[PDB]
Amino acid sequence: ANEVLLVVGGFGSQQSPIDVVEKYDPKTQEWSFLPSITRKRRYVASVSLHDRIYVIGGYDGRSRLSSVECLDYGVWYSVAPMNVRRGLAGATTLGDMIYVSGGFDGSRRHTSMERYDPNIDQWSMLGDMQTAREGAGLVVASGVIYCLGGYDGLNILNSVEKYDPHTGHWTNVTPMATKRSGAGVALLNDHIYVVGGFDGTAHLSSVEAYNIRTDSWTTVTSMTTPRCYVGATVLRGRLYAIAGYDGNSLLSSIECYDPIIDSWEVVTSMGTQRCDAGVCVLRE
Amino acid sequence: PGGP
Repeated sequence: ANEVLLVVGGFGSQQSPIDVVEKYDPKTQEWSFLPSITRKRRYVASVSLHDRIYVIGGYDGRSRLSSVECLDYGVWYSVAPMNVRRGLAGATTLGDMIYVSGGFDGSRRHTSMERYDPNIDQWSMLGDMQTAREGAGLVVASGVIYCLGGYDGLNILNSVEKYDPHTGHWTNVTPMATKRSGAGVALLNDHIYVVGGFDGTAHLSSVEAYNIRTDSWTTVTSMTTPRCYVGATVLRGRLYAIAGYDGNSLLSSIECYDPIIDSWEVVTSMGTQRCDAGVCVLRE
Repeated sequence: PGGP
């Protein structure tokens, strides 16, 4: 109810990382600027936690970053950095903490995951995944974290790993039908949706959804356009695919998937053009 | 890979 979409950083039309922060209101369909981040960051991830926006790692065009900055939803300020420089990492929240896994530090793709406690402003290293992954999102469903696809430095991946906080271990679940890197991922009505990405040859408009109860993937109606390094978030029971790269140009549009009609609609074409930005939801 |  009155949630909005937030999009930060990424790769802009001047072919460099940017600092632009925008919010989109699906109801009014209006965009607006927020205060710019301090360091320009592409390949960056964002989460929201208790009316706080976090912008995590990324890449300034020179080095991969472990630094993190925060905005109270306003002025941006620096908090404790991660232990690993990470571009194109997955990021999510679970029980008042941030989890970040995988990524690329300019030399190695990571298996590692670490966790942020806002109560003490510290990042703690957790268990490694089985496969090193850049370009893989994180998604939480019912207390458990899923890391989907990505790229290990040699192959685009269709494998999916599951982290159980009760065991502290990663295990495997049934893989996606398509190898995907740079896809957007979100939970919608207890299904994990994976939109777009890159399969090694083509930039994808295809979409798959994972039924967690039955451990099975099924094909979903494709998006209006291919989108790689695209963000995905759910608002009011609908799935949004934000900006990205269609294989030719940067995109400024957001399209919205509605299960009632089982189709994708463009809901705006007026954002800044960008890809590998970070996205999250704000409760106003 | 697949990016700009």
